[PDB]
Amino acid sequence: SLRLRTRPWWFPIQEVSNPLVLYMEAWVAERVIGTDQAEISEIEWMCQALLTVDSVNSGNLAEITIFGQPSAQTRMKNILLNMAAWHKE
Amino acid sequence: DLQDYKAHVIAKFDTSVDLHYDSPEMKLLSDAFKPYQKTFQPHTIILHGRPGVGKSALARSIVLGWAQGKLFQKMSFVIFFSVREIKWTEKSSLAQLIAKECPDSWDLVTKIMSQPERLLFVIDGLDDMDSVLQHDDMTLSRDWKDEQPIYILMYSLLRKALLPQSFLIITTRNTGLEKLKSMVVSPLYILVEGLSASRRSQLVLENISNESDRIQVFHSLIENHQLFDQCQAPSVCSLVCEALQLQKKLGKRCTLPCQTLTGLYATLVFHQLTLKRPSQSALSQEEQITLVGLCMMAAEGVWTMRSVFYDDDLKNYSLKESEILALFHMNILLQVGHNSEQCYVFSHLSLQDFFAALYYVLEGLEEWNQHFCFDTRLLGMKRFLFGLMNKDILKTLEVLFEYPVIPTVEQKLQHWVSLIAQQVNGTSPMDTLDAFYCLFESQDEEFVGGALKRFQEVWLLINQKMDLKVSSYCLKHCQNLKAIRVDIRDLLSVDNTLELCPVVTVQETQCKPLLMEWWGNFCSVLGSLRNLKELDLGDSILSQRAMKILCLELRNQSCRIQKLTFKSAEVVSGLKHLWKLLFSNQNLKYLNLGNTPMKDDDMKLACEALKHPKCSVETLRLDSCELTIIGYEMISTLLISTTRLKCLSLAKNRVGVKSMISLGNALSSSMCLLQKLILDNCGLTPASCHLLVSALFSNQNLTHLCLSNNSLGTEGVQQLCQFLRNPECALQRLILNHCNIVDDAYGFLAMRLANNTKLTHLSLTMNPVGDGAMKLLCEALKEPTCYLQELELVDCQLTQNCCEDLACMITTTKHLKSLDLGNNALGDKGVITLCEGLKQSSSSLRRLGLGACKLTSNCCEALSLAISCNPHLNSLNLVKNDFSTSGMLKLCSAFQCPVSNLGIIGLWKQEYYARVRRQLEEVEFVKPHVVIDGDWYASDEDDRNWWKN
Amino acid sequence: DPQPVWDAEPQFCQGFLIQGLWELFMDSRQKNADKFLKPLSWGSEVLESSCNQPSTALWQLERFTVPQALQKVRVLKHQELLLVVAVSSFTRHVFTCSQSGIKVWNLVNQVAEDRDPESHLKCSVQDNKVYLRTCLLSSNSRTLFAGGYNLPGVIVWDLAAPSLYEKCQLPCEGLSCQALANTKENMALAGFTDGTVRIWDLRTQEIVRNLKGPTNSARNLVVKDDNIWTGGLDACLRCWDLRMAKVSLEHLFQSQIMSLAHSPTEDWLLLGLANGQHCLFNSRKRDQVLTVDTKDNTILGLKFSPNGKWWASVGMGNFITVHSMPTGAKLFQVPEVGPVRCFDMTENGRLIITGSRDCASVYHIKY
Repeated sequence: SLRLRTRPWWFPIQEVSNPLVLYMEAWVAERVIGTDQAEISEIEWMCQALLTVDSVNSGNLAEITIFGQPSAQTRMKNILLNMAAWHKE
Repeated sequence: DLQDYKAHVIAKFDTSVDLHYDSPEMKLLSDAFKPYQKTFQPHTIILHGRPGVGKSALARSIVLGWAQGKLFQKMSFVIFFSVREIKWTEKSSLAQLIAKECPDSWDLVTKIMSQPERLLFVIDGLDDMDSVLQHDDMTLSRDWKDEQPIYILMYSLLRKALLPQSFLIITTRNTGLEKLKSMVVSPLYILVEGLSASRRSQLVLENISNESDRIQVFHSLIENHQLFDQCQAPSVCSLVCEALQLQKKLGKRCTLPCQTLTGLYATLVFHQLTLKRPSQSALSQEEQITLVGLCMMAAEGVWTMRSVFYDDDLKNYSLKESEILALFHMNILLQVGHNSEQCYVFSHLSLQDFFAALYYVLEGLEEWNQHFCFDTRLLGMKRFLFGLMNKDILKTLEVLFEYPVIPTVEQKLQHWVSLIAQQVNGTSPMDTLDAFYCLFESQDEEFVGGALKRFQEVWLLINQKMDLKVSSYCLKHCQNLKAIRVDIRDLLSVDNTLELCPVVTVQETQCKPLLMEWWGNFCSVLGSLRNLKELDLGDSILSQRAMKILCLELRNQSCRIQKLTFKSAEVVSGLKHLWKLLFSNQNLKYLNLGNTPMKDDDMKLACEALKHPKCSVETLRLDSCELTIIGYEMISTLLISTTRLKCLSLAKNRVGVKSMISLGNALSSSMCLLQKLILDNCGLTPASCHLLVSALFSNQNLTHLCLSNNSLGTEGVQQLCQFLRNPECALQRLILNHCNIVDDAYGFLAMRLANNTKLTHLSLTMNPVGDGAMKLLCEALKEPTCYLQELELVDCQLTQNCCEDLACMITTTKHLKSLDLGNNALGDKGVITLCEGLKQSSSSLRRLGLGACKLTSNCCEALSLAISCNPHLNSLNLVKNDFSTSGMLKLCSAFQCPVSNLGIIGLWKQEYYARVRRQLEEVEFVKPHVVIDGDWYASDEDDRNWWKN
Repeated sequence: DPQPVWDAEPQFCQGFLIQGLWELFMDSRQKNADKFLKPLSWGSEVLESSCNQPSTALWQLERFTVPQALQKVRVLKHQELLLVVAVSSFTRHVFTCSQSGIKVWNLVNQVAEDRDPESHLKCSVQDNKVYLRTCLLSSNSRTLFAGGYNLPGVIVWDLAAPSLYEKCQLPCEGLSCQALANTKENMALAGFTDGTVRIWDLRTQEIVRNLKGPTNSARNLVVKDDNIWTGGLDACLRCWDLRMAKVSLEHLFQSQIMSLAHSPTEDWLLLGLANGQHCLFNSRKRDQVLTVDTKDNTILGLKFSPNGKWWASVGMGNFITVHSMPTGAKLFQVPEVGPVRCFDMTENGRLIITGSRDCASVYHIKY
């Protein structure tokens, strides 16, 4: 019942208190998010939003939380959905 | 002697056997003191998070783990500080604090010699010290063994000015970071979180009663971010579950609502006092004083940003730990600390906010001061204060205190909500949403009903489902609403998305997503309102199903919306539902469909629907809808057929020769009844214009014709004059804003205007007409047989040579009542010449436009004399001109005269010195009906922008 | 003598309720319509409605708009004589510079008067006595530069990292900065106090070329695709071509040059002289100079619009003026308290910052 995650200095602390949560199959998360962290960090910078993926659930579902102002949240959600749709096809 | 200290710290810190382990989250903390970049290696780490998560336990685990192994090996010494258990007003030294922490004092002298490079400080709780600093100037201590108050010592430690090249770990709160981030040098931030969202959802789900209202209450609780986010702490979730279980067991004898944090907290607190009472009765006099003292202490602590409440603070309000313990028998005001002095903190900050909010309710019940011997941080208190207005809680308070409870702050809250509704240039949507969220917390119809009575116009942005629910709840009581606008950018973009939150479905049989039913409830709320008659979709993106639901709800018999706007929305998918809606809602008579491309079948269905006897649409705007030849043929067939259409717009789409002749054949026929036609920014050529006017020659129905931003030749103007010459023309307003008219065409126009009625408006903006043609125009306007009422010359090329002519025309004219001179370089001599004939007020001119006329501070005396004695003038524009201080003072003194009757003045008042601003304020004070706003063109007494909407 | 009187400009409703609640508490413990500004939502936009126009623009004329007024929304309380400012719209940050350090602010905070910075970057403790002159921010908002008087180089910071720290040095030992610039090819250049302009490779930190002129001729510096424009007290304007590394143009003016600017779209060059006169110069034709305006006081700042249809000026005359591009006609004015020394504008044309004595004021552009 405790998770840690670094916060970049440029991210305001005012926007860390209203996430967006959507669910997806855990089989696609490991191939969309990937293993490296540099690409994820660059996506976070350009979208100006922060995301975390947790797959501790026993089911095939994965939980995604995205932090930022609504427009950035929407844009990052669209990017992730498009990547998932491409990888599923 | 290090082994003895390590054994002592092991013995002292042992309270978590199943909570402290080599978790995957902790190796990040161990590695954090390593160079991420080869150049950079951080020296300060700040752990921030919500109050209820285990940051202090994490720091204690760090200290314990260093004492055994696998956690820290380079750090030779780790020192743990707990600042909320000590007093920071005494004067001491750093050596004394460590000596208190470290039993052996002989180790430190050899320690300081080589340790500063390899040494770690762990400071727990520097959140209560945000108020100790005077914020004026703090003296920096540079070396230890200095007798100074310990807050200065901590200030020097944080600045790397006391013990440099040493590592610091600081545990703090999210809201206590405003003053600390400037002090520390390049820290690293770690965000700590509690239990996950799925675990939280399951825990909430087990405890809900499930007697026929489980789904709605469950969704009301889970989607509320204010409650759901702060429920991260296990203690808060345990409190919520205990309150939910208590309500079900206390079934009928509990009437407090269960959808909000305020209702659940009142349930626990107020029931707890009842168990003390041997029978249902009132509080004793002494216990009332204790409760009031507790509330007042909590409120003062909230205001002063304090959360420790030392012993002397308790004696200020005459409190006692025994009294509070024996009054509640519940976990309130826990005692912490180990030294002689004691500290008392609330079990959770939510309880302190609850009591601080409760203080405002009981403050006026009596004279309580006899028995006492004395913006983010205020969000929770404000939410609790708004929530405590529920009438069910006040009845319990009346039962306990024996007197009726009517707080004074209720009027203040209602007045604040009312101030938002009445604004001069529209209402801010964010304040509207905040007010709606606040009013949703008090599940009271009288309070919410009386707070919302002055809106009359609402702009709303929706990007969450909770927004839909709170807006649906609050909009039911807005009985005076007349216009709304909703912006839903992304909530309804995708048509199909089927997912479930837990491993198993929340409900066994749902058959429909939660979003769709809440959307339908909102749409039915919109369709039930009586006085609302304008709906604008803003910048919404809608799928097929959403638009279908909207249309089916708007088809209802109780919907009286007259105007529908889609000029900035993407609704291409639901056009079939739109067409079916068109001829079943008979109250709709204005449809704006700009920027939505129309295909062949869509246009065919739209025309077929418009031909229906049950359609009552009278205005149809169809600009930027890319049309085809067959579309133009069907438009002509619609025009010739039976319809109730009176206004048609086809702006910003090119028209070909064949389409033009078909349209002209439609217009020339006697079976067409169309009043207004807008044809600006089309593909009109001089040949096409000639053909159009030739076809219109036999028409006797069109009264408004706009032909702006086209190309018109001299033959076209002659044909227009020929069409205007014959009787029974019935043309009232002509607009030609950018068509190029030059030379003789102005002469034909003057010949027509010399003797012509039924033509009252004429706009000639942005045309190259100089003083020569203005001679003819003024000569034509001087005759008594000219009924023109408004003339616009905003961007025509004019100089001061025609100003005497303009003044003579103004003196002699008896019908003109508006004259616009927008971008003409008249100068000061021309303006003085004009004012010579203006000051006598020989005519009924009521609107003069003198913006951007290049006026210095030389004509100010003549202007002031002209407008000092001129009762007829009502409006005046003076923007984009240079006025000195003396000229502005003269203008203001002329404004203050009791003879002038100016109603609208166009000035930006934020461009003048303080004295001129004071004079303007005095002018506004003397005459209360004067509006001083720079947006001069936003005032329309008559329909002037009929061709721009 | 004309002394403007400052008032609490924003007066929001959210602060109104909080202030109203505070007086009730004390008033209880004693015995013993209003006009509100629209908040800057998310630090991005204001959510207002635009102004009306007498007519409608052409179909091809869509994105070419001009402002009408300015509205003050916040004051940032630096505590020293302000010298430079930067706006950073994509990341929503502000940089204010004085002689003793740089303070960073975030626009998300909803406060009428800001006094707590995000950070305080200083370099004075490093040496005995050092003063700062200028600072510069890149186009992609990922690097910061700063130069001064007694420094050993120009300091480079990284803004895309999880932490804020120093990155490079770019050595220039015995010189005073007075000017900074950046270019697309990944190099930086600065023009010192003896007419020297030096170019460093931003990644390798190596000196590429040196350009020498007369004394005080490098006060102003403007870069383009392959040209470098300079001008200072010597009342001359010169152009250097990087490929041939020698002057190309030389023009005489009647007074000292105090500022320079370039249009993002067209091929114009803007000059500000020491007697209040503006000038326009075609960068490509280089035919002749035409004067557009005149003022009593000198000019210390100049900047073009993102679409290149207007510009704004500051000086020593207690005023900020906005002019139109085709001809140079003045649009409006806004007064201040003292000599305005700096200002900056965003990339979406929504906000403008301005610092006169020791406080930086942020305005909202109304279209």
